[PDB]
Amino acid sequence: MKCLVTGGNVKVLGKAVHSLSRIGDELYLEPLEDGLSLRTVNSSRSAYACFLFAPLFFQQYQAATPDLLRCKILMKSFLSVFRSLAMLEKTVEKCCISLSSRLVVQLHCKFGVRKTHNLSFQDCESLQAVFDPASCPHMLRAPARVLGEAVLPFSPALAEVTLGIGRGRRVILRSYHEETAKAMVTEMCLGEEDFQQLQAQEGVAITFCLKEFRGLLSFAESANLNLSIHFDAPGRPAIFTIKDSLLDGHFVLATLS
Amino acid sequence: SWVSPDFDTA
Amino acid sequence: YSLVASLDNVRNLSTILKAIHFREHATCFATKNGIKVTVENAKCVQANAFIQAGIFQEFKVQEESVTFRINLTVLLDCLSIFGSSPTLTALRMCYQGYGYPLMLFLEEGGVVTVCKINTQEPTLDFDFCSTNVINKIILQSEGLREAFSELDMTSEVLQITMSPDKPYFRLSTFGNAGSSHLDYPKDSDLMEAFHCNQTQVNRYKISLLKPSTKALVLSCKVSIRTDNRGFLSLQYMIRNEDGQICFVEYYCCPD
Amino acid sequence: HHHHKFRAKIVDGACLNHFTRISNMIAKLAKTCTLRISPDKLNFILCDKVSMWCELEQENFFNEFQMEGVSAENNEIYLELTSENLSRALKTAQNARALKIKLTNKHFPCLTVSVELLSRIVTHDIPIKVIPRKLWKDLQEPVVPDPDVSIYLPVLKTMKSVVEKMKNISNHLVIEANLDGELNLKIETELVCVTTHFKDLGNPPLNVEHMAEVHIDIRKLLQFLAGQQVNPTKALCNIVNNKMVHFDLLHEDVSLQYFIPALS
Repeated sequence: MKCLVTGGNVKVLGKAVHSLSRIGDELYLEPLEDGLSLRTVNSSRSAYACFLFAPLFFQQYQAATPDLLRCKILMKSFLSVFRSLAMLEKTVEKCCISLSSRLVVQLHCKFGVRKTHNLSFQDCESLQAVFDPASCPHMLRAPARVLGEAVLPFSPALAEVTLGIGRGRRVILRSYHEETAKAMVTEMCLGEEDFQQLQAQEGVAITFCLKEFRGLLSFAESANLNLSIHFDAPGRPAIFTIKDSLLDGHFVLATLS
Repeated sequence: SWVSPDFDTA
Repeated sequence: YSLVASLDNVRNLSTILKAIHFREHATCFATKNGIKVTVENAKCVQANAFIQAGIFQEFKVQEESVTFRINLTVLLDCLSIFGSSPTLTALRMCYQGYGYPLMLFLEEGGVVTVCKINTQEPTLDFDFCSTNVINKIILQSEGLREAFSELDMTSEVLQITMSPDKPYFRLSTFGNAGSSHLDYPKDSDLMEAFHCNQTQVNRYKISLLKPSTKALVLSCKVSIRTDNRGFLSLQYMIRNEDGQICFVEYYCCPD
Repeated sequence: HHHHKFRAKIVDGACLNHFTRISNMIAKLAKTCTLRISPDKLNFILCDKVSMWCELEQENFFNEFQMEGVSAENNEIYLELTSENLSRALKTAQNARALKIKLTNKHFPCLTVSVELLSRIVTHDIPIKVIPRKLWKDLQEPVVPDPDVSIYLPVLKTMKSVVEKMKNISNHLVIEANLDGELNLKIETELVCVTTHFKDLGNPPLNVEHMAEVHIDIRKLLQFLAGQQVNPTKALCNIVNNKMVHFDLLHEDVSLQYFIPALS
């Protein structure tokens, strides 16, 4: 496998890794015919995240190794390469991901400087799993910056958040709390005005992990993309979707019963 | 002793 | 008074001393052409900050060598007693001899702080001379900071390769499940001077070289030299707020 | 429920972020705070055991304000809440269009903070503990013991900076002052002595200018100075020798009394 990333795409790739690193502790790499798949999973497998980079996202993309790579890397180690998004944008001009028993990541930097990372990896199973948004009856779409604003009032340490559809076609964001001392509840009320699409009946409310939701949202914010939320009933998973020209990102989060 | 700076070029 | 020194700005002293602050104690040398502060660690590392007499608005010594050890962290806390985000802060330093404390008179806006730091009685000398330097490289510091504040610290060693051939200049780390290389071609615009006569590959403990990053960030140019023994010399050309040039040295033994 | 009630509203952006900063400085000083509601005033009270008494003239903050105690002549409301909760809630309120505060009892007795954003409403339900009238006696404003020395304070920023870097050296600070306009901050250890001299501070009028001093916990002072992210319209330092230092701060019709007891 050989992947070549140049221009602004090297930073969005780095952003994708940052976003994934806030979900799982291991990165799953799978070069496919329709592009490079980067996936990770929850510690309890109640969260699933996937970025798919189209072949044309790369200046050069070869999926095959003259077998077919199905691989896992410690998230920390791979995040280590793209730690500083500032360094990526200012000094890094090209990024080459190649394959030997080590995964080689080369950063072609300014003034002829070259940084090489030899990452160890383990042959493992595919992390592919079907999660069709079209199966979900309820759906929201809004600019990521709108949702980023809506989440701002909550505590940074808040674990769960409740997304509800309230009277007057308004969208409610309420902090969730378990369990002898009572917790302050925060509620953000949005009008449909800021939403591009809203298909959900009244009283529908799902509760999911805010920390992981922030993970995907942060990627969609720094790219100024739209974020779609597909869901069903409480207890059923919620599907979070962002789309760009040459990359797809989708997160699957379990919801509370 | 003081420093002996080795920065001379050109 | 053995030593008398004064600055219109404390930062022309404190800033440079912060670049060698990795031990809480420091030996101070004061002679006729300036002050030299020295910190050492586990007998492999030595960092020297040189603030020449020309920096000070007034500087007087008479005994041609006055030496004392102080608490560098207490010293730095005192020197920055009026805030690390200043509106200048003047200084008058006063040490008059063995058994007697280092006096600090810091002033800002009419507010005066008076510090009395007690001193103890004091060293390594690595005979690092230019006559037996094998490889020497001078680099533009700015284009290099990003990288070495980013060098893998899970590794125990920093391996420096210097050679007349490819890869010319290389910093390598070896963390767990991670071989990491940093290569600089002699062609580079960061290379202000490339004088590597012999291929040499030395290893240094990363915990020992890490605090040099502080000096690198302050510097505008950096000199890297190795000798027959494999001993490392890092020299940082630092330009203070008054445009004057000061120097920080780092010596380190191999592994 | 209790049949006391309270509702107030801020729309003046200036007093609105002014209200926010007061909440954040309280969060630093203590974790638990007591709020006192009167028809004309609003009080934030700290009963360390380091007392703190903060008073707000209502009519200089709120364009709407209404309260009612349980009884007739005892028309007061005393609440206990967590400082962090009020601070976080008023973080969103700092740059809003309007701010509403109301006493509610949905799931439990709460101080609800409604914030109108650029419309978007943010509602924080702050859990509160209602203090019974028996205990109001322990929540009065402290008597002001006549100081041995009263002196105007220097700029709080230099004070904060100096004290804060003195914290690295020691935790014990001696603060002293004259009737001649001098104030010294002083730490002293086995290996280093540091003294910061402030002068020409002047003194409020009303025997020989010798130092009245007090040995305090430098952390207590630092918390108070850090909470003062600005310079006030009035900054009085009152020293009761070897007993207590008292800070009397006025800052755009916001009174702030802070009492640091002597250590040792």
